Amino acid sequence: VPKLPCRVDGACDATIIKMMTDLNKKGIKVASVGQNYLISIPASALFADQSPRLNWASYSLLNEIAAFLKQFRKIAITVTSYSSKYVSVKRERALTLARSRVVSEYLWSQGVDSRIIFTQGLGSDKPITSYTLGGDRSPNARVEITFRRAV
Amino acid sequence: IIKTGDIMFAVLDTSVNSDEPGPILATIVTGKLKGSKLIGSFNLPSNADKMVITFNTMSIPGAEKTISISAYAIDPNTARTALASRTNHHYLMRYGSLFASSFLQGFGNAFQSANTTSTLENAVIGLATVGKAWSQQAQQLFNTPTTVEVYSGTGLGILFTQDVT
Amino acid sequence: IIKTGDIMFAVLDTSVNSDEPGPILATIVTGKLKGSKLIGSFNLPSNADKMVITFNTMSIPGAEKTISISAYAIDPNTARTALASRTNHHYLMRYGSLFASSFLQGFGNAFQSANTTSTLENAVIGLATVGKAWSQQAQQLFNTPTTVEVYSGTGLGILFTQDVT
Amino acid sequence: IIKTGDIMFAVLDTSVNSDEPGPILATIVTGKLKGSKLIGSFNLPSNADKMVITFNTMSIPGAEKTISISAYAIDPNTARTALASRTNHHYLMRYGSLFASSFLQGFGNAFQSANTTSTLENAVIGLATVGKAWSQQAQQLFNTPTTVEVYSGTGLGILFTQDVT
Amino acid sequence: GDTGSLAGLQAMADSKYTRAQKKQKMGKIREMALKETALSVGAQAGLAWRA
Amino acid sequence: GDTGSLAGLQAMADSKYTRAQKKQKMGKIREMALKETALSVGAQAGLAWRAKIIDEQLNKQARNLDAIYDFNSLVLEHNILPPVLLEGRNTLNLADAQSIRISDRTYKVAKQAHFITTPPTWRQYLWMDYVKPEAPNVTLLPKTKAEKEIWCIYTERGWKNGIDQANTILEENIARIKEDFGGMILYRKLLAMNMVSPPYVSHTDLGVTGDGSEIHIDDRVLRITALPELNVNSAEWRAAVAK
Amino acid sequence: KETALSVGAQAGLAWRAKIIDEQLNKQARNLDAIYDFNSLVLEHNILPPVLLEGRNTLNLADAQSIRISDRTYKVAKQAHFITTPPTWRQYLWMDYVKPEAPNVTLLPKTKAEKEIWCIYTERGWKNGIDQANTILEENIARIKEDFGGMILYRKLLAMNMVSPPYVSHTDLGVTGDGSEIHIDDRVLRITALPELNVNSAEWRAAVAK
Amino acid sequence: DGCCSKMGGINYCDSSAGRLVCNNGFYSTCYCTRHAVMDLQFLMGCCLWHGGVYPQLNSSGLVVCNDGYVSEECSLQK
Repeated sequence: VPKLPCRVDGACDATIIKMMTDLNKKGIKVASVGQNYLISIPASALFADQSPRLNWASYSLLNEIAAFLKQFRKIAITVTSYSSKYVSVKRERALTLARSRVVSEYLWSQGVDSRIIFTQGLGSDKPITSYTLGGDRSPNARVEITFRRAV
Repeated sequence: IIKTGDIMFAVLDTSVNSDEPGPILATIVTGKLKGSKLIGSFNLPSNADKMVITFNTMSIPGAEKTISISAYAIDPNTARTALASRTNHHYLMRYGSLFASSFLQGFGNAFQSANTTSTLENAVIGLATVGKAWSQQAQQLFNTPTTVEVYSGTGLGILFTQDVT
Repeated sequence: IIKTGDIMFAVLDTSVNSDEPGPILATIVTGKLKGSKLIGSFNLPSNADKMVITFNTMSIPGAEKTISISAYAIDPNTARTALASRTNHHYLMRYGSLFASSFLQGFGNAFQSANTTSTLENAVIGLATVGKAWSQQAQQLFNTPTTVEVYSGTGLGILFTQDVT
Repeated sequence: IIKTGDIMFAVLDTSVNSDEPGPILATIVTGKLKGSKLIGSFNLPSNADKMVITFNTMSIPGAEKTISISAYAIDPNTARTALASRTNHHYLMRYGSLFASSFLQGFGNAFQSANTTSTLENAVIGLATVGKAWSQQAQQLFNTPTTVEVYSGTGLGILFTQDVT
Repeated sequence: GDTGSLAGLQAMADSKYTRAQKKQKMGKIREMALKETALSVGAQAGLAWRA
Repeated sequence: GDTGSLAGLQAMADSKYTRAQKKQKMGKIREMALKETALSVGAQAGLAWRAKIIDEQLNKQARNLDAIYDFNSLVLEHNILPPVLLEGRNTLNLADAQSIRISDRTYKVAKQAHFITTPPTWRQYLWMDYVKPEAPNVTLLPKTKAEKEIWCIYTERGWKNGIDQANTILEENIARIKEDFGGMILYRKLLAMNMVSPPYVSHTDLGVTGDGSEIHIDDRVLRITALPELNVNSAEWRAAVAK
Repeated sequence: KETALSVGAQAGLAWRAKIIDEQLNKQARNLDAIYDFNSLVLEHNILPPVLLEGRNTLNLADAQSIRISDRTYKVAKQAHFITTPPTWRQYLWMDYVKPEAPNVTLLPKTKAEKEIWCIYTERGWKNGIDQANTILEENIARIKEDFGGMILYRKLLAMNMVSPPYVSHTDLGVTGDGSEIHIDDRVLRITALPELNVNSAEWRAAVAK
Repeated sequence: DGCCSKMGGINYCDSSAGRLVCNNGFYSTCYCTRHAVMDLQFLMGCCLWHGGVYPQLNSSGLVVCNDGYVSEECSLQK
């Protein structure tokens, strides 16, 4: 015991499950199927009205995301951005690209213990709900972060 | 080949007192040597605080052989060389004999002396006159030691002294 | 290669009293030598303030070798030669026996003397006459040493005397 | 190369009473010779005003060589030869035993003598008769000297006697 | 005892097993030859009767 | 202590800690031997118990064992045990300075093909040996609760070590049988590939024979001569394809 | 007395060694990102040799003995084969042990003894720290020297003043008997040990902008 | 203490993964054996990155690694 670590450093399964429950009841979607994990966040609670900029209060949420991401031993990370149809295709794709870039940059700045990070956006080309009444409040406008836990 | 200073077990069947030398035999019942037997004799220490056995003549079956390994015995469940016997054999005997002889002497002399200041005289007679010879004989015999005697059904453990081929 | 007079540690298992010489065996527990056994005997000092063991026959198993390193035991955590035993075993017995024999002598003679200045005379009889033989036998036996006994579950520290290879 | 009769310091780790000579060891901690040990014995003086240690067999590592430069010990930081220990071990015991035995003799004899001019008679009995044997045994054992004993946790100073290399 | 070895050793840490074997070694060394003697006599008698 | 070792030595300057050391000096001298006994007994007991358990578990799966290592389904037409082949890929050796030797593939014959009487079985290989030991002999016994506890924990350590040792032995055996089976199947594949020469067996026959007291009706002798071996000639080697 | 000095020195040395080791481990990526060796490693997995340069050489031997030159170049170690490129741990990561055996030989009883014990502890601690720093400096100097030699060899070969090693490979088909075979034998040998040319006619210079 | 705390509870260990499995089908953070993927960045011992401590006994404080280099740091020096 005083010669080898009994567990991954700073890892607590009780903490993991508790924060998972807290995030899910907060409203950010979290799914763990098999050895692959996916997390979804609505656009409005993170960005401005179709604007590549960050609301200040969202930094606490980003900190919580980083705290959750610290625990797992991860190799590759993927972040994708999606939005609604506003002006064109190019404009929306550029907006998603910028959002992915900024979120990836901040995550890498934070202590993410991964080796590879991929970032991309796809505008409004992959709708997930027929109900598109609202604008940025629509669920389809979102950001996804996915990976597979290894060993 | 027997390791220098190892321990085996055997069984003692022939009982005898620690009074006269005699052949005492045990039979090895464990280890490599099976069916082998061992003849030896005993000794007497200065006091009755223990009793140990010297075993020298080992006879092993199979071939016509007779080895002369010398070893001693240690009491199982004791881890001591003492032998299961009794040591209070002849204490009270000589104690009472000597004390009674002295008491006779005293009674005779004192009740003869206290006459100035028939059966009483006869008691004086017996006690006084039979005190002396009995007392000196008791003093002569007082040096008899207390003996010990081995039992006829007690096992034994044996540590070895010199090796064999 | 053993240093000139170095310190090792062993464990002793078989016990005996300081009364009768015999083979005693122990085993080294640590250091370079492992599994080594050691046979020897004891010695008796004039003063019972210490007790040590003569250990000479060192046999290390594996290879058929028997070096002649003679060593002793030093009491653990005392760095001294005092042994785990008692020293007041046979003072009170002889003191009381001698004093009581003397008291009997005195009682008989004094209560005979005080007659000028039946059962009382009988008390005179018994004490006066049985005090004397008891007193002389007590003087005879007064020199019995207060023996000590080693214990059967104590380890030991060993200081070596000669070098080996 | 060492001067003829120079100074050195050593650390003493083991103790013993001045009762039984035996092997003893110390460690030189400073000077050119580092990690070296020194084994020897002690002496018994007629007077208890000092106590010294004989240290000759020097075991120095580096090479398995054993020089035998003989040396003694002095009181650390005192530049004196006496031993830091106790010397009043067995004065009072023998004094009291002797005086008590004498008092018993005197009490019995004098209280018997003054009878002309039963419990008191019994006291006379006991004192007069048990005083003598106690007195003679106490005179026999009165010649016991008071011992000295070093301690196992004090450093020592060593003066050289012969040169070595 | 020796089956659930961990529990058996935890128990044998105490000296109750020592005091138990103290008396049992007496019989274990005492009764040995009786077995062989009984075996021999039974073998002889049974062989003769069966024959 | 040695963490703020300056402060540790400053605290140790006071002699009450030396007084505390005066009593615990005993354990370093006397108690340091009980651990070996505890380790030994724990190792023995754990090894034996694990061996029994693994033997029972292995027996639980009898059918699959032969079902997979059916050697009898690999014997040749004259009751011949096929030989064993070993293959290495991307061989490289650095002999010394200015000396490199490389090759792509290499092959070695490990066990030459010989005759057989009955096909081998896994029980020869993977049957762990079990004998129950029932002789717990202890010389020194703990007398204080502390040394009792350390005896218990060291016993647990020995238990763990015995379990690990048994697992290691099983791993070695299973590796060995894997090696043998892989060699045989590789030999079959290579012989199909036409890189080795199939073994050759001849025979001789004698009719009725013997004296007027001992007779045999027919006496036939079978001897193999061409031990299988690689064919260094390469042009005739045949490759394969899939879909 | 001197025991306090010894124990303070040992403890301080060990403590400083642990501190410096953890500090070194704190920065990993920068370290090897700096001291890459594969980039220098040539095409045949051969470690380039080591070159040392000195300038303005003047030597006096005795009364009337003066020798003077501009530059001198020395070949330190010849190029040799290598499977995996080296690293920096073996050059900088110093060993470490935990001294856990302070023996109670000389223990302070007098208050002045305790005071001098404290001061000797302090000075031994400082001395051990200094020794550890010297050890680190030595390691850094050695590794820097080796790397600089590598760089100098690269620059000289670029300037075309040394002969790049010439390597011969002999290729053979299948080998061995019908029991042991190697499909495609190949032997790699290096013969032309790199060395500096002695004729300046071939020397070509460069000029920045 | 509790590897599967706030979960279903400890079931057993997958040795091949070298990891424990809770009742809920999630790998716990704990470990089973040395034959598992740890992360090692610091370690003890001396004569590292060398031939290791030479088994021979040097009476002096010097200790030499089997490659021939001498490490005063592992050695003791006056």
